[PDB]
Amino acid sequence: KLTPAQSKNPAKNELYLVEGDSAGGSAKQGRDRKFQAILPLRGKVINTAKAKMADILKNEEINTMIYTIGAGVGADFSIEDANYDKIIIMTDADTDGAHIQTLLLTFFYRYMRPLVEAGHVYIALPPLYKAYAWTDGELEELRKLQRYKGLGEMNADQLWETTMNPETRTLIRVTIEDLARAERRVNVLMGDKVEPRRKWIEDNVKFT
Amino acid sequence: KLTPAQSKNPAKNELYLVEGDSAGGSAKQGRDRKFQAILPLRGKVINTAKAKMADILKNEEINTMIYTIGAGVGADFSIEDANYDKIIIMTDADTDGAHIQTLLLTFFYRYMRPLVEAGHVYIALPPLYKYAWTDGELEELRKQQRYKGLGEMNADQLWETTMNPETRTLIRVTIEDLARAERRVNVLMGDKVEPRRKWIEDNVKFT
Amino acid sequence: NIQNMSLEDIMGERFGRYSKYIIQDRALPDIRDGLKPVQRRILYSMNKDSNTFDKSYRKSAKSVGNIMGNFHPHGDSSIYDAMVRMSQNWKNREILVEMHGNNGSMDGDPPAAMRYTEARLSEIAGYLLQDIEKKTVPFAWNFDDTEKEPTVLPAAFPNLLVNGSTGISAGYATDIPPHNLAEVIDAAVYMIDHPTAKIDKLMEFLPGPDFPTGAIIQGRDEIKKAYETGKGRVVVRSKTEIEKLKGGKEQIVITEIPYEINKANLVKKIDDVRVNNKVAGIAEVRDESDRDGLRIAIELKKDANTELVLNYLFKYTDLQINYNFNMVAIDNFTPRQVGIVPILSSYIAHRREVILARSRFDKEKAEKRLHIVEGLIRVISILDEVIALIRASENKADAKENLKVSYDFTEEQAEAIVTLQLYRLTNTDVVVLQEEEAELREKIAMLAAIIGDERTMYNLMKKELREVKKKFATPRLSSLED
Amino acid sequence: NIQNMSLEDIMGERFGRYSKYIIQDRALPDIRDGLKPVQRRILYSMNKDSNTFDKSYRKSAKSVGNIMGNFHPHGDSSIYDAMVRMSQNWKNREILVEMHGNNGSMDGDPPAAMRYTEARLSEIAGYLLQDIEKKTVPFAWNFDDTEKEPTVLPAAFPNLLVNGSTGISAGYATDIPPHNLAEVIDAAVYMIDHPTAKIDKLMEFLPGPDFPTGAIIQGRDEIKKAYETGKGRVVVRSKTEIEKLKGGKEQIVITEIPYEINKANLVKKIDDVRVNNKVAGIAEVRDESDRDGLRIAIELKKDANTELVLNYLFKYTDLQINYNFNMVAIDNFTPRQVGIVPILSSYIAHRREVILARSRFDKEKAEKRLHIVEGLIRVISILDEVIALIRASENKADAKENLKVSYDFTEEQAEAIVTLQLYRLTNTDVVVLQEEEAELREKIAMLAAIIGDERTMYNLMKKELREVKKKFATPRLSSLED
DNA sequence: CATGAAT
DNA sequence: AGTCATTCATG
DNA sequence: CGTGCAT
DNA sequence: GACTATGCACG
Ligand SMILES: N[C@@H]1[C@H]2CN(c3nc4c(cc3F)c(=O)c(C(=O)O)cn4-c3ccc(F)cc3F)C[C@@H]12
Ligand SMILES: N[C@@H]1[C@H]2CN(c3nc4c(cc3F)c(=O)c(C(=O)O)cn4-c3ccc(F)cc3F)C[C@@H]12
Ligand SMILES: [Mg+2]
Ligand SMILES: [Mg+2]
Ligand SMILES: [Mg+2]
Ligand SMILES: [Mg+2]
Ligand SMILES: [Mg+2]
Ligand SMILES: [Mg+2]
Repeated sequence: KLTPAQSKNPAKNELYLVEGDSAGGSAKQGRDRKFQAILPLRGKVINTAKAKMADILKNEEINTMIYTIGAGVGADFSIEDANYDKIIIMTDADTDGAHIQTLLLTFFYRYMRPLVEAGHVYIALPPLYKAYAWTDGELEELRKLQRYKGLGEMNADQLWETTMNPETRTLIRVTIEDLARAERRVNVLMGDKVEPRRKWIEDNVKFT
Repeated sequence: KLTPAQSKNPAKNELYLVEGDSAGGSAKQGRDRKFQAILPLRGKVINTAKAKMADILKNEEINTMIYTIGAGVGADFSIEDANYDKIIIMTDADTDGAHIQTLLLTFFYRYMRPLVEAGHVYIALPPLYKYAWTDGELEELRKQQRYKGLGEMNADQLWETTMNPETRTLIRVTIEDLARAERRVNVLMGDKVEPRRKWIEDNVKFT
Repeated sequence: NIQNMSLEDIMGERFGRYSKYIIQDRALPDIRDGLKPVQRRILYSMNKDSNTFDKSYRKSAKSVGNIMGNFHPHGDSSIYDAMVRMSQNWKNREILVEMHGNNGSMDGDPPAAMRYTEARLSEIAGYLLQDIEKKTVPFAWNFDDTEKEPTVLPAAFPNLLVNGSTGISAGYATDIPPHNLAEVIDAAVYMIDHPTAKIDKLMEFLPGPDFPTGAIIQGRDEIKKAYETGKGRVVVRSKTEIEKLKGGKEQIVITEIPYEINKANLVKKIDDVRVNNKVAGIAEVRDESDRDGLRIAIELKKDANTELVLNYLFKYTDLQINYNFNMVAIDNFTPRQVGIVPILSSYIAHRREVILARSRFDKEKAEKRLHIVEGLIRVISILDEVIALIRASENKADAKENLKVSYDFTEEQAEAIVTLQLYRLTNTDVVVLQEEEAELREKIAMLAAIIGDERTMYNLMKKELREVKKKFATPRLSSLED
Repeated sequence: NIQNMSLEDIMGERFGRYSKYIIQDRALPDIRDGLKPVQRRILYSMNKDSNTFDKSYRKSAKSVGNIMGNFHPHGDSSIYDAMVRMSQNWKNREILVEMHGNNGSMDGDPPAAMRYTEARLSEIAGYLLQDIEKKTVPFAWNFDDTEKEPTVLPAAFPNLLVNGSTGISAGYATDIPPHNLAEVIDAAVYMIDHPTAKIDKLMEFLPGPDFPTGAIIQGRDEIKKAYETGKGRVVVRSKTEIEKLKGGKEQIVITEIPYEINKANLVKKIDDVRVNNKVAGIAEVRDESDRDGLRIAIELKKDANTELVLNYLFKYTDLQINYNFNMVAIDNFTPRQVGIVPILSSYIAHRREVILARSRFDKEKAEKRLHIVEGLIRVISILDEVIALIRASENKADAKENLKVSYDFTEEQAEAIVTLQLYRLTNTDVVVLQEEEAELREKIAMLAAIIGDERTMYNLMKKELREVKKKFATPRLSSLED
């Protein structure tokens, strides 16, 4: 599945986790091949906080990530034997992209904490509108209007200029701020038990 | 892939070779399970006159037929221990439908001659108009939906018109002249392109 | 260049987003028309495209592409799967899509691909859309901001109960079984008349679920509980008959099975009992269902305890299952676990909304027209002076201005007078127009009364529900037992 | 009951069917517009649906479903694949479809599924359809008998040669390479003036193929032969350059490769040469092409014979290949091996029919209008008497009779007068109508002349062809060597 | 284990 | 043109 | 082998 | 939403 970077280089090499084979194509074409690898996730990642470690080990998407990351998993995990400096999650700017980011984060938290605690995990911010804009704010100034439904809609030359180019792009760098206040959240949003999740939703989500 | 008939009976059981999974389903639904079995052909069938006998034995469509018909192949072929009394070819009544018949027919000819020679290989005639098969029968029902393929009909529709042994019609392939047929299959299906090109130029009127 | 968010915050703004959407706009039906958003778009697009029960079938792929491009920004395969589902009459008590071709079987073999099938709205589906062109229901912008789409349908019948729904989002799931159209309408009518009606009384009209697959439903109590609270666990059991065969051998024959149960898998699992000899007695298992009948024959050996066997299959196969009510729906943009009462009342409130809207709309047309007709009648009185005035006007605008100012026409009337074709000048019959004026005045009075009087309005809604019942009523398929 | 039939006879009938259809209506292009039937239907459909270069991208699945439901009764995937190809500028010299999103690549990696991509006609495809609304080309019923489709397009440029084709049916096959739009047009313009032109003279205008992929074409002689007989074998060789590197090492860089050659496979096959050490001196192969430039770097070892390596690569890989012209097309319903002259002439014949048809259609609109305008100019002088004459008539038909009988207007003029809106009586301007009359008389004279004089018409063809060249001309990409 | 809209 | 795996709640 | 409309 | 095999002519 993996399209690797030309030269192996832990200090600079980037690993793009892309939501979909089609978008993973736009990424191969759009990328700088020298230090940027592409790895398409085909379908929703397995919730690593709900399934049995048995079935989690037998997951193809999960296995190739441990393999392409090259640090092994669990407690048998050396961050010094990794293959990338930055691991970038790049999903559509839609609700299912949101979900997919959520499912990968809980994996990188429960099974590769060091990677997350070293500020090595990021999340691409694709644009929402096209001059390009992210959010209502930047549209008002551009007025002085195509709405992106997914990475699928961007030509490979736009993809680079807007979200893959280190010089032109924005990344959220994930950081564990409080290990305790963070364990609860993953466990409540992604855990086996429904009742607490349902409540959390009732209390936080504004249906209007 | 094969959908068996309920009971086994080399004397009554029929084998429908449907073009496509989807029509194989309409046919699974429409059939009479007690004696009609279904075997869907996925994709165009391998030209057994053009390709090497090795690539042939290795072809999944071919192998599964040799087995379900169940009498071996070619020179080790015993009509006696076959499973069906009627092998029925059922394709869309479109041009790719005709092609598939062609391909299959030259396989039964080449590798199971005894089966085609005993008049055990039929072709099912699905209707073209909605019921009437011949344009002629058409104008006659207007006195009293142009079907582009099998997938267009419902299961009750399939059975009534083409699968029900009472209400259907079947082109039964008999080999009339052994010599004049061997030549016809070859010009049309064999390696050499020139003769085929010539045959077309002679017989096909591009009006 | 780079921006820090906490794992805490990142997992919030994300799961919040997904959660909200899955609840409002994916898995759960709207309480009023009983549709999830994908089904609404399918019915609305097909209907926009004139693809109705009374016109030729249209290729599925064409319907699906139009839905995808105009309304529902998701996979073509999911849209199609949903379209197909609404056509399967062993999954929907009243099918909304009519599909020519292989749309599947109870054996759960795959529907022909969309390239192979054709479809159209069913006649009843029509009634779900009834009056949509009359500004009766709220519209939003589609994902493209290119076209408006309805947020709910007018629903001339109570689809939520009739067809049911199911039912898995985040924090919530839904299971609502289908019901008999006639029974549901009877309840709604009684409730229009008696808003404060209790469940016990409603149940003389709506005694319980009615599966398209028929069978036996057991547990009046749990039914009452579900209609009351929205949750409940009832038993659904296959319709069975015994058949004596030659030589002391008996044979169990199944003619109806439980909703949402796959026939091929059931039959296999029953045969697994025979192969494993989990229980002694089974001779052979035969699926004998044809294009016009469902028939599973379980032949037993001579001197075999046919009570024990049938009882074992009931417990260890899906010959009998539990069915769990978990009636959740979207009310006022939020998920609600609801019983029969909120459901019927939300429905009634909705029809009221529609009928009022429908009537304001028809009344507005009748008015604009009557207004023009009044002017035309007047104009005939002063034709020559009006032609002279137009003849003296510099242009269309000036002519209208002159009509307003000199003879007191309104803009709307002026515009109608000025865009008359010359030949109209030949007419001088006021009578025919006066007949139209009378017909319109009557129509407006009726319509005005519906809008001004709650009871006149609720009569209308009862009158219409009864027309629907008389037309689409079919008998119960599922038997009830306590 | 059944019906016996010989094997000889059955195989004959059946294969005759597939043969004919595959030849006329699947595998081979029409000699006039250069399209296979699927390509025509994609364009006709997209254009009917207003999906043009100047308007928003429409989601591919919507384009495909409409094509499949109205014109092409085949798999959606085939339709999509064809549509995709027309948009690839490495297979088409002048792309006919513009696609937004992953539409494939020179590495032959798969295009995004039709649910992800958007498309529309290119501006030039516009010119293939120009005048289709003007009754200029023969229409046939579609498989539905619901809609007419065009059997050929009006082709305002010689698409057969410009974009090429390929090409596999029954008994015949086709390979025609792309060509430079200007050159093709220069040739055709010459041939319009000199119908009996020989290949040698044509080749001063059209020296040979121009691949989208560029590169070097070797073989003036075989080109002549191909242009004469439809068959020929030319050589196609990659564009190269040597870069000096530090430490006395050199580097072969490839910047253009041969038509229909998968870049990814080429790079593996070359790297196989190195891995296998089939020729000494290759240090490393790298593909360095990115979104704005193709580039293959073959870094050589220190003391390496860069000629030995370059030559070997050309011979034993696809850095250099043979291209075989096998120009077959459908001409008068039948397949024909053809050179430049039959092609160009067939095109010219087609444009003639198209321009004559166009001109007849516009003339008739202009006469019908001229006739109306003549009556209106008359009506002005008798405005009052006409209004009175209408006021005095009992209805529409009567008003017309009176207009005919009393002022000798024709039916068609009476119809137009009588159906004027009142406000027109304020627009009482004869000079503006006389300008329109004059403009129409002139237009009608020009179109009469086109219709009545072959040379005047051929000049229109040349004039129009030059406008297309001025508008779409681009430089050669492929260089020629003999 | 399935269910049915989603990737 | 069928087929493979995952989410989410639920018993 | 590999091309492009087909199944 | 990618993958898998064929036909057909041709070097
Ligand atoms: N590790 C798992 C990959 C994907 N699997 C399936 N994918 C399906 C589907 C079914 C699958 F088994 C679909 O049914 C589907 C659709 O839209 O209907 C899309 N997809 C789908 C396929 C690829 C992808 F990237 C995203 C998708 F949503 C199998 C192995
Ligand atoms: N024995 C052969 C089966 C089918 N294979 C492929 N089938 C494809 C396709 C590709 C295949 F490998 C297609 O690409 C396709 C289409 O319409 O695009 C249809 N089909 C297709 C699939 C099933 C069928 F019955 C007919 C078809 F044309 C591989 C093995
Ligand atoms: Mg998306
Ligand atoms: Mg067909
Ligand atoms: Mg799917
Ligand atoms: Mg049970
Ligand atoms: Mg395909
Ligand atoms: Mg070579």
